[PDB]
Amino acid sequence: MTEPIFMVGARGCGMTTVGRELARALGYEFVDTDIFMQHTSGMTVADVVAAEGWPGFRRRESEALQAVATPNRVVATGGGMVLLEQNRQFMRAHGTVVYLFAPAEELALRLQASLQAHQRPTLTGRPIAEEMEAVLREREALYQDVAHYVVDATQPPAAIVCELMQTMRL
Ligand SMILES: [Cl-]
Repeated sequence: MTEPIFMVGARGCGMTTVGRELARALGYEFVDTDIFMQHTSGMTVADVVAAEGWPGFRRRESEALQAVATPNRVVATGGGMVLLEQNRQFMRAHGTVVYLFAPAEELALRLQASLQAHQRPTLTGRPIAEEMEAVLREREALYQDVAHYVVDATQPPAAIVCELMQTMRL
């Protein structure tokens, strides 16, 4: 029982807290592809895309996934890791995938909270909201497609780990 465990979902849904705790209960080491990328490709998307394009950003992400995926590890992934099929296929072939689920409506509400004081209706408000929800829902369908297991990540982290330990049988 030694395969890495991949955590997928949006960031801000307790991947770090759940990941570390889970690692602690199994004697595994916790790692995070986004930190790996900051360390090896720098702190900005802008520098990588300017130098190597979106395809070179995706390549560095895919290499980070493959580099940290060794036995006895719980791997947190970037919110966009599931966007390319090759990453989804890699994850399923090399270990167990847990989706920390948060409804696309809640993610939209989190974006609003961080960016706008409230929400008075405006002519352009719903259309733009609608576009952002469509993109959130397309990504959600890919989180679901790659997952072996899905846990409600709108629960506190301790309740998630316990359900995963039951769900995955530990
Ligand atoms: Cl994200």
